[PDB]
Amino acid sequence: KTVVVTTILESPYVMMKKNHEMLEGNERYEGYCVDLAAEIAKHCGFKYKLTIVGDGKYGARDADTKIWNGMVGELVYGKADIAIAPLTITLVREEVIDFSKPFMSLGISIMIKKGTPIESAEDLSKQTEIAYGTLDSGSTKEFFRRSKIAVFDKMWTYMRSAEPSVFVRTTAEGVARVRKSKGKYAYLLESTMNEYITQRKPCDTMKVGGNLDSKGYGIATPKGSSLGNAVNLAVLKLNEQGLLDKLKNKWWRDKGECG
Ligand SMILES: N[C@@H](CCC(=O)O)C(=O)O
Repeated sequence: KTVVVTTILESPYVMMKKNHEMLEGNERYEGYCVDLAAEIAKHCGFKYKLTIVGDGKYGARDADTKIWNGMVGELVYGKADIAIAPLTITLVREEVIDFSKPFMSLGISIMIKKGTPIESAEDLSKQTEIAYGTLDSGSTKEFFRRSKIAVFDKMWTYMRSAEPSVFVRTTAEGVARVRKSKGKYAYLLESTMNEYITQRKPCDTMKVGGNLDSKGYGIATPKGSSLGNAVNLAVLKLNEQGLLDKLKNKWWRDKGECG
């Protein structure tokens, strides 16, 4: 049986190939997670179909309906068999789906337009001229919502209250806002995405400050699925064999364009 893989368009994990409208099936896509999916499938002995998550989201539980959206929802409601994506391992997700051990480490970070007078989350929290926000329906937003650390709680209070919204639907939208705002908007995003984007033209953004936390992305399967065990062992093997580092350097180091 062909395994349905849910994933998300998020550079450099999964990207549409150039001129993709002429292409079909898995051949439409490239990136770190496209390469990782082929390795996991080989190691686990399955054929698979990559499917971009219908709503474009990572996955959160709606506070009002208690329904999961995003890739998490596609696993919970049976629409996909596995998620191979930069999906953060979190407590609320682990309650409803399973995760492999991490395939990549990360933490929350800050992107600014070059020259913006901000060095830290504390700097953001103590002023109002520069607006800032996060992605909807992901783990960064939930981090701020739940934090009891004074600086991050002050940031949450500001973000949830801002009108019009400072939250964006896609990472690309957040980055576009950093640029369009001439640096009057800063963006809170994971260090992995920040490190890729800041090294691609136009070379006008930068990462500032230390990471705010330390966590990992995992391969997710529906709770109790027969694939979970083999997928976890495959992640560990690929790490130990050096393959995850090679893919990281293919999609980050080797893609740099900013000198
Ligand atoms: N990796 C995050 C999405 C990106 C973010 O929230 O900054 C997640 O799994 O929700």
